[PDB]
Amino acid sequence: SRIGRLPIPVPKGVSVEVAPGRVKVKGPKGELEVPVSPEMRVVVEEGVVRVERPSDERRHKSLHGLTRTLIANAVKGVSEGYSKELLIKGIGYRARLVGRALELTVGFSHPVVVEPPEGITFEVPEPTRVRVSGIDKQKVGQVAANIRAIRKPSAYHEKGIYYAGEPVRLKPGK
Amino acid sequence: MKGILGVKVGMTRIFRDDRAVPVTVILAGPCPVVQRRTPEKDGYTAVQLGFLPQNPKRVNRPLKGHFAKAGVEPVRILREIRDFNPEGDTVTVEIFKPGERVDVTGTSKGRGFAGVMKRWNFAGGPDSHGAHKIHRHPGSIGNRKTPGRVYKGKKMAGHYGAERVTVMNLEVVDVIPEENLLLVKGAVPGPNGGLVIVRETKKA
Amino acid sequence: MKTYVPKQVEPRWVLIDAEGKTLGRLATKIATLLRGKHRPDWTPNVAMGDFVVVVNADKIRVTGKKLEQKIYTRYSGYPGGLKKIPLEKMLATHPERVLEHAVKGMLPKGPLGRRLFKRLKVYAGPDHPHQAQRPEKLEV
Amino acid sequence: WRIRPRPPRLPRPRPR
Amino acid sequence: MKVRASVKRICDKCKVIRRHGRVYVICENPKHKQRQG
RNA sequence: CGCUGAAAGCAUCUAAGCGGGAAGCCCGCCCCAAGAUGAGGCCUCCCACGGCAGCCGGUAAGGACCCGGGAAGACCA
RNA sequence: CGAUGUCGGCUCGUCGCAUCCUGGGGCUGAAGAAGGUCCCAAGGGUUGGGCUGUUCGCCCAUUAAAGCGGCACGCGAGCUG
Ligand SMILES: [Mg+2]
Ligand SMILES: [Mg+2]
Ligand SMILES: [Mg+2]
Ligand SMILES: [Mg+2]
Ligand SMILES: [Mg+2]
Ligand SMILES: [Mg+2]
Ligand SMILES: [Mg+2]
Ligand SMILES: [Mg+2]
Ligand SMILES: [Mg+2]
Ligand SMILES: [Mg+2]
Ligand SMILES: [Mg+2]
Ligand SMILES: [Mg+2]
Ligand SMILES: [Mg+2]
Ligand SMILES: [Mg+2]
Ligand SMILES: [Mg+2]
Ligand SMILES: [Mg+2]
Ligand SMILES: [Mg+2]
Ligand SMILES: [Mg+2]
Ligand SMILES: [Mg+2]
Ligand SMILES: [Mg+2]
Ligand SMILES: [Mg+2]
Ligand SMILES: [Mg+2]
Ligand SMILES: [Mg+2]
Ligand SMILES: [Mg+2]
Ligand SMILES: [Mg+2]
Ligand SMILES: [Mg+2]
Ligand SMILES: [Mg+2]
Ligand SMILES: [Mg+2]
Ligand SMILES: [Mg+2]
Ligand SMILES: [Mg+2]
Ligand SMILES: [Mg+2]
Ligand SMILES: [Mg+2]
Ligand SMILES: [Mg+2]
Ligand SMILES: [Mg+2]
Ligand SMILES: [Mg+2]
Ligand SMILES: [Mg+2]
Ligand SMILES: [Mg+2]
Ligand SMILES: [Mg+2]
Ligand SMILES: [Mg+2]
Ligand SMILES: [Mg+2]
Ligand SMILES: [Mg+2]
Ligand SMILES: [Mg+2]
Ligand SMILES: [Mg+2]
Ligand SMILES: [Mg+2]
Ligand SMILES: [Mg+2]
Ligand SMILES: [Mg+2]
Ligand SMILES: [Mg+2]
Ligand SMILES: [Mg+2]
Ligand SMILES: [Mg+2]
Ligand SMILES: [Mg+2]
Ligand SMILES: [Mg+2]
Ligand SMILES: [Mg+2]
Ligand SMILES: [Mg+2]
Ligand SMILES: [Mg+2]
Ligand SMILES: [Mg+2]
Ligand SMILES: [Mg+2]
Ligand SMILES: [Mg+2]
Ligand SMILES: [Mg+2]
Ligand SMILES: [Mg+2]
Ligand SMILES: [Mg+2]
Ligand SMILES: [Mg+2]
Ligand SMILES: [Mg+2]
Ligand SMILES: [Mg+2]
Ligand SMILES: [Mg+2]
Ligand SMILES: [Mg+2]
Ligand SMILES: [Mg+2]
Ligand SMILES: [Mg+2]
Ligand SMILES: [Mg+2]
Ligand SMILES: [Mg+2]
Ligand SMILES: [Mg+2]
Ligand SMILES: [Mg+2]
Ligand SMILES: [Mg+2]
Ligand SMILES: [Mg+2]
Ligand SMILES: [Mg+2]
Ligand SMILES: [Mg+2]
Ligand SMILES: [Mg+2]
Ligand SMILES: [Mg+2]
Ligand SMILES: [Mg+2]
Ligand SMILES: [Mg+2]
Ligand SMILES: [Zn+2]
Repeated sequence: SRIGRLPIPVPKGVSVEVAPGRVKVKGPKGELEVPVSPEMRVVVEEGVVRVERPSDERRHKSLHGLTRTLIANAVKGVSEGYSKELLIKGIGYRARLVGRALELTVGFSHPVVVEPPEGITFEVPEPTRVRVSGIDKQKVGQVAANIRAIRKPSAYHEKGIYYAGEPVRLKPGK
Repeated sequence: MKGILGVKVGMTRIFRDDRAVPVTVILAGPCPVVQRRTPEKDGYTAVQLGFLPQNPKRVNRPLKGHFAKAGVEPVRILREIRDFNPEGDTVTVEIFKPGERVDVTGTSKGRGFAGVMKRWNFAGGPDSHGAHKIHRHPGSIGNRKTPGRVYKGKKMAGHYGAERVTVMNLEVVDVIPEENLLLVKGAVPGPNGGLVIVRETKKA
Repeated sequence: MKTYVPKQVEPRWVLIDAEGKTLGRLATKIATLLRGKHRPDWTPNVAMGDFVVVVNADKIRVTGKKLEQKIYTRYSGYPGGLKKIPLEKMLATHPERVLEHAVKGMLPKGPLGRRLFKRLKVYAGPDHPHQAQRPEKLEV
Repeated sequence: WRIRPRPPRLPRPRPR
Repeated sequence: MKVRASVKRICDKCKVIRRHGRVYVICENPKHKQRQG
């Protein structure tokens, strides 16, 4: 019933050195940095990284779980990476890859091209499944939200761009 | 952002593709670079220009020494184009070619002490139905005790014109390099023989 | 006996590194210094204080959400000419005016008052041009 | 807009 | 979004939160969505 | 409307942080403007004149008066 | 009360926003179009007539829309009467 105390499994070889207000995390698939509150303490154990809180008042209790799960996600990013899949639904609808960019054909009049930032790399298996890959969890999560937003899952029909595992809830029409 | 000094000469219309295009003609070229404004010494970027040769008699001493340091003979007008640094040291009409698009700045025709109907497109008073000596008069100018005063900037009568006016996005119709003529479809501020400036347009 | 009033004295130049100090609390000591009340011979009716040179007025600091919520204002005299620009925007464009405005409202109103304002010289950035007077650095 | 019509308090000025 | 001075839970899935100094009621049922004002 | 996310093992747009988002706000356009007494900047011109931080003169570069005028204008400019 | 000229009109506007339109949104018993309703927003716009002194109101023909109010029911050392 608490996340600030659950220590962080650090696989090998992940490099989690600590700085005042920073925690650097070098991994096999890249490096990330974590801004950590200067009131929290990050600790380096044998293959484990642990975070301690300086008190038990609300803010130090709130910062605690955060600056853990933050340093957690950075270890799982540089090592085994983060992905997110987008299914496409709608008769005319389809998406393709133009070099290192993504061109959606989602029923406007133009087609829409997304540009993957630094870190994000697109990939399209089928013409109806897009995949966003990157070591940053938050950044992967933005891009996927970004892309999906272009044609959010409609209300009445099974048309739009859907999150992996998105419930297909609709409403009657007549 | 290129400019040139010039003088408005007079209006006409020509025929281009069986359409009548009313133009005004501007004796633009040529304008010798008299001074260059550089950030190191001045702060911004611009070129001082020159127009209309002048009697070296008429040009006084401090002015003369200025002209000379640049190598220019005395000229009647100095004006600066801002954010302009041409490669040569003399500007001609050929920095514009037809199809371009210009902003033109002159001094408007001065209407002196103009009324409130001429200056502000007011509507005065009735000319019958008992209207009494107020046919060209503005109307009410304020309220009553609250605020008990007159808004700053209130539109009243006064001088109108003989002010700077810039007109935007004017089609360059044709350029006559030999006679230093610049054609521009539309209305340019000021009278014929009035000094004007022709820069590239701000619009797009 | 009558109270001593002083002949015109040589004024003192004074330096402050306004960095990381609180706006109103530094503003209040710069006012005292400009008024020259730190002086045993203080006379109310003449500029006798100091010349206060300030640097890093851009790196001044302030509590609360005042950055987004301290709104400075100007009235042009015209209909609708009340303009309201918050603190952060001020620092973005004219940051010396922040501290400058603060000292001003803590100075007196009247002639001498705004003449004392002229004896302040606030500078954004680390440096100042007043090396000629060689201002004594005060840690306030 | 004042619904109840408001009677003049002063006469139209006349020479005295 | 319903705006009112009485934000209340409507169903058992309605949730009360305070984001940006204002009381909300978020829920999966979009009618139940509320703000205070 | 979100991403990431604890307090609160779940959830939460927020408590740390990052997005998206109005004819609206700030720039940007046109015009006035250093009497901005905080009176700015640059280019050029004159320059140590005679006498008992002041005065009296003659001058310098310049300016003004006066005149011909002007799509400038009430006079002034 | 040894005077604070009083409806409506004209003229000139200026502000408020409890927004008529234009812009941005959530919810809809929102298929689309089109509406309903609440939130943000005062930048700009908000027609011409018939009747009556009329403000208001009805009506005609349009409209993106034909907003509501404050300013001594703004405005008679500005006009009307
Ligand atoms: Mg002619
Ligand atoms: Mg031709
Ligand atoms: Mg000119
Ligand atoms: Mg003129
Ligand atoms: Mg005239
Ligand atoms: Mg006219
Ligand atoms: Mg006019
Ligand atoms: Mg007219
Ligand atoms: Mg009229
Ligand atoms: Mg008329
Ligand atoms: Mg009329
Ligand atoms: Mg009469
Ligand atoms: Mg008459
Ligand atoms: Mg009259
Ligand atoms: Mg009038
Ligand atoms: Mg008043
Ligand atoms: Mg004039
Ligand atoms: Mg104009
Ligand atoms: Mg055009
Ligand atoms: Mg004193
Ligand atoms: Mg003093
Ligand atoms: Mg007082
Ligand atoms: Mg009488
Ligand atoms: Mg709502
Ligand atoms: Mg209720
Ligand atoms: Mg929920
Ligand atoms: Mg969600
Ligand atoms: Mg979680
Ligand atoms: Mg979430
Ligand atoms: Mg926050
Ligand atoms: Mg943002
Ligand atoms: Mg988004
Ligand atoms: Mg933005
Ligand atoms: Mg527009
Ligand atoms: Mg100017
Ligand atoms: Mg000056
Ligand atoms: Mg000037
Ligand atoms: Mg001032
Ligand atoms: Mg002074
Ligand atoms: Mg001075
Ligand atoms: Mg000076
Ligand atoms: Mg000067
Ligand atoms: Mg300067
Ligand atoms: Mg004259
Ligand atoms: Mg004359
Ligand atoms: Mg005269
Ligand atoms: Mg004269
Ligand atoms: Mg009375
Ligand atoms: Mg009296
Ligand atoms: Mg009387
Ligand atoms: Mg009286
Ligand atoms: Mg009435
Ligand atoms: Mg509102
Ligand atoms: Mg809309
Ligand atoms: Mg609307
Ligand atoms: Mg239907
Ligand atoms: Mg619809
Ligand atoms: Mg709606
Ligand atoms: Mg508006
Ligand atoms: Mg009508
Ligand atoms: Mg009739
Ligand atoms: Mg009528
Ligand atoms: Mg009527
Ligand atoms: Mg009626
Ligand atoms: Mg409509
Ligand atoms: Mg309609
Ligand atoms: Mg009203
Ligand atoms: Mg009104
Ligand atoms: Mg009232
Ligand atoms: Mg009254
Ligand atoms: Mg009235
Ligand atoms: Mg009046
Ligand atoms: Mg009246
Ligand atoms: Mg009268
Ligand atoms: Mg009246
Ligand atoms: Mg009156
Ligand atoms: Mg009166
Ligand atoms: Mg009568
Ligand atoms: Mg009569
Ligand atoms: Zn619910």
